[PDB]
Amino acid sequence: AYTTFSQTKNDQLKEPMFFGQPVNVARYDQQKYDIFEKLIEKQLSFFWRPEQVDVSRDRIDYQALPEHEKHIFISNLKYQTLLDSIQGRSPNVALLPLISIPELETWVETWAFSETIHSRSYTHIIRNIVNDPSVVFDDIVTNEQIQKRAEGISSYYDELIEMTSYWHLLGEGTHTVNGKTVTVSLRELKKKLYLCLMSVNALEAIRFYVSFACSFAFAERELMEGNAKIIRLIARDEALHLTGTQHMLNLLRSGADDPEMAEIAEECKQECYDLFVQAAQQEKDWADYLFRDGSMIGLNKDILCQYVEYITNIRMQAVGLDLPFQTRSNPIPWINTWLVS
Amino acid sequence: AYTTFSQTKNDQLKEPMFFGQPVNVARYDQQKYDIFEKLIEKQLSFFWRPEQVDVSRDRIDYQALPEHEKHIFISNLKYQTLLDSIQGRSPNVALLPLISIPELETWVETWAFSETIHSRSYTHIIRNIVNDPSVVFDDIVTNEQIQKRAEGISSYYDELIEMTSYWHLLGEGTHTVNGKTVTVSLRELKKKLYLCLMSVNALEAIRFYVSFACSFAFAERELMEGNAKIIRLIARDEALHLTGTQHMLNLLRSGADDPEMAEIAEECKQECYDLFVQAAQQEKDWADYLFRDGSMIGLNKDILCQYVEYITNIRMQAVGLDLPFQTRSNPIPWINTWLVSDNVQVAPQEVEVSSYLVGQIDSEVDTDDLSNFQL
Amino acid sequence: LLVTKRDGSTERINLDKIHRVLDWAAEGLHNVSISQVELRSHIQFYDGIKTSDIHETIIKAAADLISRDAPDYQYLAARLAIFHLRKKAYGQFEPPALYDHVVKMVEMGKYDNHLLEDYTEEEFKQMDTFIDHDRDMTFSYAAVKQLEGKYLVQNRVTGEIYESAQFLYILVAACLFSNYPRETRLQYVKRFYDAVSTFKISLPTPIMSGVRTPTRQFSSCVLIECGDSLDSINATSSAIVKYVSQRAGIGINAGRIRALGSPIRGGEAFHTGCIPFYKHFQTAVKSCSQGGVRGGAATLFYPMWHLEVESLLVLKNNRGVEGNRVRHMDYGVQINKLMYTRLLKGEDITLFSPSDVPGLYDAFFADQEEFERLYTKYEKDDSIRKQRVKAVELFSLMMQERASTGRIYIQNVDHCNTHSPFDPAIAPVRQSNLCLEIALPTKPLNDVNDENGEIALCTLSAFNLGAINNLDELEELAILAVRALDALLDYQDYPIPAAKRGAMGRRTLGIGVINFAYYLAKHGKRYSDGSANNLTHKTFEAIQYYLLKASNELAKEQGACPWFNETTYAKGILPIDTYKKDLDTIANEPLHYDWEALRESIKTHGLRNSTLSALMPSETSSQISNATNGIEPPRGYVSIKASKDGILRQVVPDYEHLHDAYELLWEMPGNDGYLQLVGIMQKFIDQSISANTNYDPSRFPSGKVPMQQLLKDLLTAYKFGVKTLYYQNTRDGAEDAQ
Amino acid sequence: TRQFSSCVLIECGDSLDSINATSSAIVKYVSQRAGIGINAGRIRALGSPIRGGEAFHTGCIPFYKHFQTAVKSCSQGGVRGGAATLFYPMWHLEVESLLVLKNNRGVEG
Ligand SMILES: Cc1cn([C@H]2C[C@H](O)[C@@H](COP(=O)(O)OP(=O)(O)OP(=O)(O)O)O2)c(=O)[nH]c1=O
Ligand SMILES: Cc1cn([C@H]2C[C@H](O)[C@@H](COP(=O)(O)OP(=O)(O)OP(=O)(O)O)O2)c(=O)[nH]c1=O
Ligand SMILES: Nc1nc2c(ncn2[C@@H]2O[C@H](COP(=O)(O)OP(=O)(O)O)[C@@H](O)[C@H]2O)c(=O)[nH]1
Ligand SMILES: [Mg+2]
Ligand SMILES: [Mg+2]
Repeated sequence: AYTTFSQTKNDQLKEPMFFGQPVNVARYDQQKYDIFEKLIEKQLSFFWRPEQVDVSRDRIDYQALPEHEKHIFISNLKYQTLLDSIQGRSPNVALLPLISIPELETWVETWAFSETIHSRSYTHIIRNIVNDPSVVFDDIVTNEQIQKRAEGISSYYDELIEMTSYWHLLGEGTHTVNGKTVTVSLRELKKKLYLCLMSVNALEAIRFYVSFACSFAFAERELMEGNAKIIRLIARDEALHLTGTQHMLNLLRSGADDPEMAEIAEECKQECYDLFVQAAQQEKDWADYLFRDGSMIGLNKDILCQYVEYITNIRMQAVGLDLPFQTRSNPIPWINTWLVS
Repeated sequence: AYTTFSQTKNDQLKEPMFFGQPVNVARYDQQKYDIFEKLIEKQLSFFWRPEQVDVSRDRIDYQALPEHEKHIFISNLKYQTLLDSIQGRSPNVALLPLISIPELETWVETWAFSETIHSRSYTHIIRNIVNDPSVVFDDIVTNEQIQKRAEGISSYYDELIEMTSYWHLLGEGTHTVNGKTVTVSLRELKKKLYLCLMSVNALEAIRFYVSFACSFAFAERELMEGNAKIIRLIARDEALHLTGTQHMLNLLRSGADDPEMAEIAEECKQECYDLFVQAAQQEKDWADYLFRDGSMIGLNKDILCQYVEYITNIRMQAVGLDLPFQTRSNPIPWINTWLVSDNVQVAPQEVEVSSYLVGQIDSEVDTDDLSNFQL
Repeated sequence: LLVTKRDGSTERINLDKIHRVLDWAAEGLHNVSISQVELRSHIQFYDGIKTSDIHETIIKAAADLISRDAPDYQYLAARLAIFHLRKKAYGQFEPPALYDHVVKMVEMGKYDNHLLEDYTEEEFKQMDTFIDHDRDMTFSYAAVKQLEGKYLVQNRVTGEIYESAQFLYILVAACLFSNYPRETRLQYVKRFYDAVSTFKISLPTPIMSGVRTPTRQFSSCVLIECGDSLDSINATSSAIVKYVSQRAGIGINAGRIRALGSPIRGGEAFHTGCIPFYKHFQTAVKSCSQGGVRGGAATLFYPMWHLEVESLLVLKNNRGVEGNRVRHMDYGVQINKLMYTRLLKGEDITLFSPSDVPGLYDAFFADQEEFERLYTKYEKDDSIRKQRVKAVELFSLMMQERASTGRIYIQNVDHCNTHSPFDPAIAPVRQSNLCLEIALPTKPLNDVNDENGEIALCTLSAFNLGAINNLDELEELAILAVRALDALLDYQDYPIPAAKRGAMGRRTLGIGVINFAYYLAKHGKRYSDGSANNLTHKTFEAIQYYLLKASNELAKEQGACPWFNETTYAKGILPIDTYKKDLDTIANEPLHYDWEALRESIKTHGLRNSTLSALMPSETSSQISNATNGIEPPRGYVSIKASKDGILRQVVPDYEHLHDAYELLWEMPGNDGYLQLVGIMQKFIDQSISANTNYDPSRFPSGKVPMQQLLKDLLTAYKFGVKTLYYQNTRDGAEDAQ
Repeated sequence: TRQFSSCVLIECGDSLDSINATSSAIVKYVSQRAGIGINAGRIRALGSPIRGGEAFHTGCIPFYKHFQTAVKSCSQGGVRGGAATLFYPMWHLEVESLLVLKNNRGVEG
């Protein structure tokens, strides 16, 4: 089942990363994972707030912008706002009952806090440049494109939450409740966990990076410098989160923690690869609809599509999967010199 | 059921505190309640890492103070470390599914992160004054009194997450599982939620303030000064958590969401009185467990018992309940020096000042109004 | 409950003698309850408890009862603690004969033997006739606690108390006036002891705890500069060590080292930033001092046009890996009018490596037109390695860190140069001490103990504006104070030849004032409305003129200072001659005293001490006087002072008669009236002044603090002639009554 | 270049003068891309009075970290980072504390 204070005393350096005895004490001296200790260290180092950046010239430039530029900018902001709302709420409920090491537990907690700060940053950017953030957020919730993306994201998340509640409530085997047949199993639970983690990896590595590329290509023209600074800080925090998740996936799949998990990853490689490719195609279609009134100020669709290709192929080859594209040179070099210095 | 993003649009200004719809995108402009957003801002501006108060003199002071005082200090720190692990882990998984407003859910997440920093701080000021953090942290989990307090607190969280999993999987009403009938009643779920909230209020109200009383009574007598300053920062954040939970459950009980919730408030109010009595008894027993080898200067069984009685009186009166003891005065009147941080003129270049406010400035320069300024 | 002597010999309980002690302590007071003290103290009495704990717990239980309605418990607890001090020291209450005590202490090796070598038994007897032991009752609780925990001659690794405050004062006076003709030195000692034990003059911790003993380093504040070379950095580290070992707070001008990326040794290596060297100085200052009478503190300065300033402005921060943070050394940013105008015009400020631009660094301090010309020329040159940062960005970052960590001090150089007693061309001012309080000229070293370098040592003292009743006692106290401080200047022991050279060649001093809040609130005024400009002008004219006149008398009597030809008091220029003209519109009091006659007198003869006045924070030394810590207003009618010697309650003086006339720090609508008061003070005072700022978000809409208000207060403090800005005390509504 | 630098063996007496000289020597050699070995075992231990009870002594750890921050300064543009080894005797009063100065089980302070 699940509890918040286990009564035993287990060798916390021996328990697997997932699906073990739930933690009872938060301990910092005996670190089983230097990765998930340096991650919380660097994240506590990177703390910030919105109420440090200037946005007045941002507001004036937005007033003095073209209508299609207002459209693309505010729509990209809507996209990332939805993304980080999902990311601010999900990890706690979705993973904290499943974790068996205090290092990873505190890492996930600071991850959730960082996404909370991101969401507050986005609402602060909004309510300083326009007058109706109410309608901005309502068009967020109602807009069918970002809705389509939310479908897949929150579907992975709540599938995982459902299966974990089943496994923490009933046990294992084949069971009957209210006259149905439900067959919980640790193997399928681990499969769903791996798929959800691949989803979080693809999200933190692709969607936000397309959004940051758009905002920075905007700021290159010497407009929206406050947004430039804020999105730089957020790209820093998100690169940190991405490294954390990639190391999590490698420590799971490499067979160092669970050979069961190794075999399950070797089984679900196909689902992971196809999820990555479908996410990338969703990004490029979102870009196609973005460039409805033509193109932005000094760019086209080809450059941004090749950028999405580059980022998704690099993140895929890094996390340990095949390459789904024919790679070429960096199309938008300056972007990689604007996010992490 | 639960989902991390519900597509059904709703005016988040009309949804109840708990049990409403799974929350949509989080926004901080049209806010229903102001107290929780104010607390979010305050705890975003109260940020403090534990490595800012050089305690190098306090290692010496500790390894010089006697054995029973060593015991007192390290026991209080072990107990607080365990309970802040528990209470930095529980709020998330317990109260997060039952939230209908974004300000409240992000206040919950910020509270969990604050408790994470608190546990890191306790571990840090244990890892400094001794050379056997291994044995200290293992006695944490193994020890009997620590274990019994932690169980007394965590039982309610366990029951509440159990019932919430029931209510999110099966549904409302009576249902049969594995050849056995269960009665998932949303009314009993609300009652268990209010009970959990009141237990957490008791915990962050009386217990931790007894512990702070001990660790500050140390530093009244020229010892463990940097540790006292760190626990001063922690007592600040803990008072803020206390006021948060207080306002939350008081708003739930007053009748701002449902008269059935008010009736549940009456019944569970009797129950919570009988719960606070047990909490105070546990703290008294912990006091006479600590102070057996002999008293220190200005702190013993009688004084700490008086403090437990008085703090329970005050927390009850402030949480809208009865008074079980006599409304006597404060036995340790020198704790206001450590809690009230308004008239404390600390002398820097010796001891760090805990009065900064991280990043709480506007930073919108009116460069033209500045240009109208001849030097 | 059996009592236990200090060696194990138990004895039956005896609480009635302790009750008699309490009835003596609480005799002649009001609104107290020895019954309540007994009830609060008779709980922590286990069997066989000692007396060294009975007394401690009864003092604590009778001291935690100070509040805004029974303010005589401070005197109660002070009398109890001084009884305990007499007991622990001399066994009984009756103090011993001064001669017997001093000879026993020189036998122990506690005092200095030159006392017995100079004075005789008859002189010690007639000095014993001077001492007023029953003056001890006049102490406050914080006074006695600070005195015992930090001042009295004591053993550290054991914790034994030897002497009393009366012996402390009489022996400070004796060792101060032992090098004088025997005809009048006894009268000087009697007068100085009366004036220092009546709390008419305060003297800091270094001299107050050092002039009895074989340890001889009485210079409160030390100033060191650091050249651009490893040998100079080693000399700086060695100086820091040798001085913080002897109760001295350091000010390091490290803003001369080249910046990151600058080539080394003719272009074979490459520099690696100044963070390692800052860490090295921090470990030097923090290492060999923690055991002493106090901790080691060192401020570190740099000019804001430094290349790495974008990475050095933060070092005092709270969010960063140790590898790029140094958060136990206060910082100081040096800024001036060219930077200010680059801010106001909203233009870019450039940053150069302060060792790759010739003459620009010393132009920055010496002559502002030279600074302007060189700045523009080097900006135009297109072969240097330079960076470019927007000015609003940089100033907002600086004020952001200043507010976030409280301790990024601000120094306006051009005021320290163009309004000083030193000339800018032959002896400029490039830094200040730890508390941004003084300003003296220095020079970089090459070895630890050479002669081509200078290290500015400055001793301090202050007046008590809460004891004087007119403006002539100030002149008498001035002559006594200058006598004493010059005596110490020649009597010290300098562990470094460079500092000996500097201090003996300039004879610099500092004499400020405390209890200013009680003074200004006994004269029925306030800090906010702006009704004290006239009073400040008057009082500080009196102070500066009396100091200069006493120093001129001393110079006439015993020659001038051996470097007067490098001051700005030889050419005949005075503070009233060179103050900042913008102080005209905010003050209309005329000059009282015969300043032109004093000017011609010092022109003909010269001054003894090249720098007379300087205003000090006076955190610790102002507690024995039960005073207010300088030019700052209190924070509550019962203020809590927090030092490593116990947290202490302190009732603001004459609270029962002035409980409606003060203006606590958290009631002023802002800091503009206080900045104007500080501007006037700075006009009338030779060297820098340590001025704070206050900011309470609860007096602003949306709980914020506007960076516009921060920058406006900074630019006002610059416009009205204030050299430096010390603190950024930030409120936070952490309320929990209980 | 008349500079062929390698190991350097240095001894550190028990005095502020000798410690200043030791730190100066180690920084002056590390600037030459060398590696240091110090006999810092003479520095008296915590609790022993200074100047006959006049002051309290803090221990060996401040001076050890002082030599560390001196040795770690500016050997990054060369061939060898700041490398040093200290020595001390087992019967030193603070050997139970100086034996645990390399593990991560403790705070930087
Ligand atoms: C004086 C002093 C010494 N020390 C330590 C550092 C040195 O390792 C050690 C020796 O210093 P020494 O230079 O030998 O001082 P000392 O000779 O005056 O001391 P003593 O009279 O006892 O012989 O003392 C401090 O840490 N701080 C101080 O202020
Ligand atoms: C030798 C050396 C110096 N430095 C830095 C530290 C000093 O603050 C600064 C000055 O070194 P210097 O001792 O002045 O070197 P130098 O005089 O031989 O070189 P130059 O003639 O060009 O002035 O260089 C390093 O960072 N690494 C090194 O290896
Ligand atoms: N090392 C060190 N120096 C100090 C400390 N307090 C003050 N100083 C120095 O002493 C000077 C005057 O300080 P002041 O507040 O007057 O100290 P006080 O007179 O003893 O109360 C300042 O310029 C500081 O440089 C301290 O705690 N440690
Ligand atoms: Mg050089
Ligand atoms: Mg010696």
